[PDB]
Amino acid sequence: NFNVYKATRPYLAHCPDCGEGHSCHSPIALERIRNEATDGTLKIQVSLQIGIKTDDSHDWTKLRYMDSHTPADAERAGLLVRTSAPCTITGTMGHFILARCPKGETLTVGFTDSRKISHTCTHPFHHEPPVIGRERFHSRPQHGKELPCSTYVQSTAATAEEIEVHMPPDTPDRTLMTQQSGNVKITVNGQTVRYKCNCGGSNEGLTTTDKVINNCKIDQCHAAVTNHKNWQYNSPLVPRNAELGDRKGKIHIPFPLANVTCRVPKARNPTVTYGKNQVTMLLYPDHPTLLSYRNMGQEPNYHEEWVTHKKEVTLTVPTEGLEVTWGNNEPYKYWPQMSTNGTAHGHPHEIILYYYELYPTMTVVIV
Amino acid sequence: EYKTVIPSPYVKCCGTAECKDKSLPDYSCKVFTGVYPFMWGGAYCFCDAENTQLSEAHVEKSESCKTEFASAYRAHTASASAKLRVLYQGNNITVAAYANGDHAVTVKDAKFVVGPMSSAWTPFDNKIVVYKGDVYNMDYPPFGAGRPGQFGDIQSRTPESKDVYANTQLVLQRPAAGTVHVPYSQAPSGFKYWLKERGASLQHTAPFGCQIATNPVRAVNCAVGNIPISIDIPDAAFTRVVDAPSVTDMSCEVPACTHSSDFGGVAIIKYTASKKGKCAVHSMTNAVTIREADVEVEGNSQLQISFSTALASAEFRVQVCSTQVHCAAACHPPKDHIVNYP
Amino acid sequence: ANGDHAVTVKDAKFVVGPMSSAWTPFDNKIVVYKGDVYNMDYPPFGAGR
Amino acid sequence: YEHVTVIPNTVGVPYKTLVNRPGYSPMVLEMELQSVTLEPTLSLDYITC
Amino acid sequence: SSSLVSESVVSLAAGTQAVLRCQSPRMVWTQDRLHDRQRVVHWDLSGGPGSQRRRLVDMYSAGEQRVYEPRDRDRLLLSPSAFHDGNFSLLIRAVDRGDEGVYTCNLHHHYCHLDESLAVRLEVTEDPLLSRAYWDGEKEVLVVAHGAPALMTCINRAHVWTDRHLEEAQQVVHWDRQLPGVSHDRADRLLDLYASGERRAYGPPFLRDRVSVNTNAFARGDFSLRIDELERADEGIYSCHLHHHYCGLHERRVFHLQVTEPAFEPPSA
Amino acid sequence: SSSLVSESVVSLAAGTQAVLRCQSPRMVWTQDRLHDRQRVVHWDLSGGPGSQRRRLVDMYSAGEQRVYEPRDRDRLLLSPSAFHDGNFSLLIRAVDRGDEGVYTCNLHHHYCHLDESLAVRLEVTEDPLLSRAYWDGEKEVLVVAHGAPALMTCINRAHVWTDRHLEEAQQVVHWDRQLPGVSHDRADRLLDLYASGERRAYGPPFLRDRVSVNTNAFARGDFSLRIDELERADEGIYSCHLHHHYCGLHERRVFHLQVTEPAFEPPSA
Ligand SMILES: *[C@@H]1O[C@H](CO)[C@@H](O)[C@H](O)[C@H]1NC(C)=O
Ligand SMILES: *[C@@H]1O[C@H](CO)[C@@H](O)[C@H](O)[C@H]1NC(C)=O
Ligand SMILES: *[C@@H]1O[C@H](CO)[C@@H](O)[C@H](O)[C@H]1NC(C)=O
Ligand SMILES: *[C@@H]1O[C@H](CO)[C@@H](O)[C@H](O)[C@H]1NC(C)=O
Ligand SMILES: *[C@@H]1O[C@H](CO)[C@@H](O)[C@H](O)[C@H]1NC(C)=O
Repeated sequence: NFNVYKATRPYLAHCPDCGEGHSCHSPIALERIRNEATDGTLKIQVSLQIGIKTDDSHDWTKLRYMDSHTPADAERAGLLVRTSAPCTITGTMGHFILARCPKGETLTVGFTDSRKISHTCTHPFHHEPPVIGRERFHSRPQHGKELPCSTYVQSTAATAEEIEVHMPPDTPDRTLMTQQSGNVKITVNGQTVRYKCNCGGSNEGLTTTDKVINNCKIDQCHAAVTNHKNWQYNSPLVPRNAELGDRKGKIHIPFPLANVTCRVPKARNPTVTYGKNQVTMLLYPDHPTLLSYRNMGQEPNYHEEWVTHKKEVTLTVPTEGLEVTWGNNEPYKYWPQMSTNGTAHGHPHEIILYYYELYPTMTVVIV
Repeated sequence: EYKTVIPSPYVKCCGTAECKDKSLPDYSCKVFTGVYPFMWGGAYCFCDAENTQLSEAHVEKSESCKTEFASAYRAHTASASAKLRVLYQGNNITVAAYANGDHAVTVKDAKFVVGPMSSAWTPFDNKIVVYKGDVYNMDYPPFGAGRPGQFGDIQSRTPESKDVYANTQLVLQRPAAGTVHVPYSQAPSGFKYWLKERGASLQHTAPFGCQIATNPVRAVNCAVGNIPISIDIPDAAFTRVVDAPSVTDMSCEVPACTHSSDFGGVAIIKYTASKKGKCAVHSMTNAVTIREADVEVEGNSQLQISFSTALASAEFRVQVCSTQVHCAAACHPPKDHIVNYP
Repeated sequence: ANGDHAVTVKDAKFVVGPMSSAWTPFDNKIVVYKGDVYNMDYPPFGAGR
Repeated sequence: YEHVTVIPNTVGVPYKTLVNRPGYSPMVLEMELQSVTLEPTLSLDYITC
Repeated sequence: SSSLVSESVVSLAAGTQAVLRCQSPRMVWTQDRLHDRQRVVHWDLSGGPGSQRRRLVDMYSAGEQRVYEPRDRDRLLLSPSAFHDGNFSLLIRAVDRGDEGVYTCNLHHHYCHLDESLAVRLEVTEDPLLSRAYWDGEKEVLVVAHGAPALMTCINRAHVWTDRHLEEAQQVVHWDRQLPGVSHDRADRLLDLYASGERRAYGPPFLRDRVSVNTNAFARGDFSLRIDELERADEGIYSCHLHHHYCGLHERRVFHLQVTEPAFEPPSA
Repeated sequence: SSSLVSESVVSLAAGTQAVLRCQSPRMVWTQDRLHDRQRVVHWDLSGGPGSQRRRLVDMYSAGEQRVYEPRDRDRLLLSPSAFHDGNFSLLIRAVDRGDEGVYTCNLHHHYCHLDESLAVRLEVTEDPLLSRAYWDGEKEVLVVAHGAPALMTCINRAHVWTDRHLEEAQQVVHWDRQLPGVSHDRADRLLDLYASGERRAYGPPFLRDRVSVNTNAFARGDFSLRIDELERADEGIYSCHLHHHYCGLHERRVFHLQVTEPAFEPPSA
């Protein structure tokens, strides 16, 4: 049941910043980051195969990894993905890690193999989830608007995506030859070993047994265990099958995207007061939220800003009304009026203050 | 979003390999001579002196393009449509007609034709870009002329096409000493960058309070201009003047008047009706508006009407059942400066 | 031929238009049958003769 | 080098364009139209049958 | 596909609002992951019809089995990875007279609200060579010697029981309409309802205004179609299609809506 | 459910013109309906491997039987309405010694160019008690008394042979493209070729300008696509689909188009 990884090998790579001051050759080396979700989850291309045994079983508590031409087995609870904290791991399959993780400028992975060592390595990754709606926040709220967004689903056998798996080229190991005072002792360790020498007699060819090669040193020669019986995928950190283009293979990359609906927090409803012709408004923010306003006349006169602290601002309402929105909630309309005091039908002149209320700055000009 | 597929580098040991023109969008190849890569056991090939590295790279479409994408549309002219509620014969009827002037809809034998819009104003320009909910007026670069790192750096005609146009300024650099990897230069994404310096959408900046929704894209409640409406009312709805009650010697007293948005005018009209029946009360002066359509007259009783006006001293004539009544009112300014409804 | 389509062939960029004249043989209202189009002021929807 | 030219809207008429780049031999490009398509706005008002 | 639930003919008068009832406790889902992926396996003990079943041991998906009696600890055992291949078998380390009775292996899906059970009769004898497990026609019978272990096999290889992906995301309600004259397969889709909240209306805007579903549809499992201002263009054969593809529920209900008959009409089913 | 005809992979160089071969003599048809509903029945008589066969009787669909021997006229009879129920049995009024041999019943449809035949060996005895009908393993053998009538049954009730609408009107050839990495069924429609001659192309102008089939494609039964100025968007899995829904012909050819190997290409299969 979903076993297409039957002939791949969880290859070992070169990780370019393994911590502790310097890079290393490591099995854990991540290669490709996926961050195309809006909501803020991460999909990771790693150099391993997780949940599959050496006999290609559905043992979903172990993991395969290469070390020194050995596919060995460790266990699934040792993984730690981190940027600034332990990220919440969600989906583990093969070369594929799905996790959710807070704000951070890096990304590292690390875990304990079968020889109790936490191999860790990192990359720089400027991870920042984008804002949703109009709000910067912390946690998933009680109640909010339901906006469209995108996330990765945990299905496995999804087609319409491909990578090409193939034959590994070679692996040079200088842990084989020993100098017998001019000779070398090429071992084979039950494999197929290529040698190449600056040494007469046996200079070229392919050996299958242990050899003793006369009158020429270790560094005078070459030793490389030539695998043929399994598959690695084309990594940009691995040398090619060094003759031509890639041998054809087929691995679909699982956990595809989908639309989804996600909750965004509502605003806190602010407190308003009404002055002569214009409005005043104190806002109650708790996480940084933007606020915008326009009018509905000919021009928009559009203004906006983000706010973090509680502010009291004034806004001039014209005769064509005003519109202000704040948070995810409903846009507040407002409309002016024929004021609290003017000057009614009175024995003095007592119209002109009234004749400011309708039409300020004009029609006193015809007076 | 684009995806830069960089395959395994072709390491040509002690000889010089040459890459040929293999047609792919933004196809990049560079052969670096004198490279000395270090592997597990030292240099990967024994023949050390003349090694060269063939670096190959190409850009292709991401799978996310099927879900996450922005579309550039050309908007030219809009077909207007309106929903009208009519209190016809004491009942609320809803009609839905195209506000273009050539869509007659007959409901309960009453033919409705909303005319053409007096103003042809539209808040949308010729070029629109849509990302699911928000739409933007943006002068996107033409197809096949995109610039690197900006909106339109990667362009395809449809989400399922196979050929695509790309301008990402990908130039391959010489790899570092010993480490086997494929370095490549700067490659920012214009689509992923546009999502940050996007600015306010048209939903917030459009004048006249237009509310815009999508799926399909539409502008709702743009308060611009006026609209002509023609009603071909059938003849069964009408009643002759003689069949309607005759009312006479009507007088009006206004105990309270406030020129405001709310029900600020109250008028008590004393009348004498000849018989029982319905009547259409109507103000003949447009500066004052009555918010009641039908009144039941009985005889020597009184009716109460609510009116709204902007004039402080409203001297106006009201025609009820073809009979004229003069009403003289004086109205005071209200207490509140801001109402939330126009 | 709108002035909004750059086409690259053999590294040569071709951009064509926009058309100097905006004239069109079609009026606002047309009626199309199987293979024939007619310029006709057809009666509106719900007001047929 | 960007060359801007204007040709009349006549199909089946070959037009010659002279590209004169300083320091290079002049190049003549031959232009031939095949078709000019005008795709109008398709908004179905109604059908009759 | 789908399975026919119930037929009715609906005759209503013009100007009224039709409400085509389509409710099912099996299409309920909520806009929160209210432990839908949580399943429970449990073994129960009874002693005939005149005894009370007792929950012995249960186990949540992605969890460890919990036994209720301290005496039975380390004695009644399940495979800790039971949910990988669906082997819910129970091994009794050492049996006594108090274990005699009918054991039921019960699988339960808290989201699908399905229960499945099998029975085994346990009787404790003294001779180990008479100890056997056989099928009496409807249940397994275990004869076990005192102090011997008893492995009662309970294997269910259905995909819902093994640790596959098991969250569908695409529970869906379809409202379909069959107009007069249109052949099958070419019926127009009226409404799409996804469990996630998405709704899709089809047709010109004048038609979309008249077709609606209640806003808490998946919250109550009520997807009843309300069409206001019944017109003759509302007549036809409507079908509500409930599809829960992963759990294998595929049902449809058929409603014959005709608007040509006053208040004298008799109801069907 | 389409039967594969032949499968190949085609690799050609960029800048060249592709020719995607799709040929079939069984798809030949012309614009006219010139005797499309024409079937023929014919009975043949043979006498072992070392004698020459003679056509005895033939008959066109909706027509009357033609006899070649004047003595056998009004003696060898088929049902004149044989084509309505597929009862092509032959009644011979009176048998003689010269009639011994193997008779073959042949049905042929000229539009699908199908032929189907079965043999029955007739042997004429003198004693009626030796008369039997048996199946020897691959053909019926009829033993008939001299002068008796013989009903040789030939019944084929397949829809192509019975008298029913029997007019095709919609054979279609499809050209499909499955893009690299893109899975099947959501493949872009490239070309529709209708038996009437009409073709339907889909897509932007960059694709439509390069895809064509010769105008007498179905006339010659050669549907090879010639694509000028090969672009990378042409690479992929093409499928030519011949669909004759009525005659039960549903065939496709699949092409893996790769761009490599200018003159060094191995032509697959
Ligand atoms: C999600 O919905 C949007 C809305 O049209 C659509 O474009 C996208 O393809 C959908 N994705 C999936 C996986 O259904
Ligand atoms: C018509 O609708 C308006 C909306 O508020 C309401 O005030 C009025 O009572 C309605 N008339 C009838 C007859 O229902
Ligand atoms: C031809 O017939 C088909 C199906 O009957 C129809 O969809 C199409 O519109 C018709 N085309 C013309 C030009 O009549
Ligand atoms: C089921 O589990 C029991 C242990 O509880 C084990 O002995 C048995 O072999 C398992 N069945 C299969 C088919 O593996
Ligand atoms: C075929 O037709 C003959 C008469 O021509 C009739 O006797 C015979 O019964 C028919 N076959 C069947 C199966 O009915």
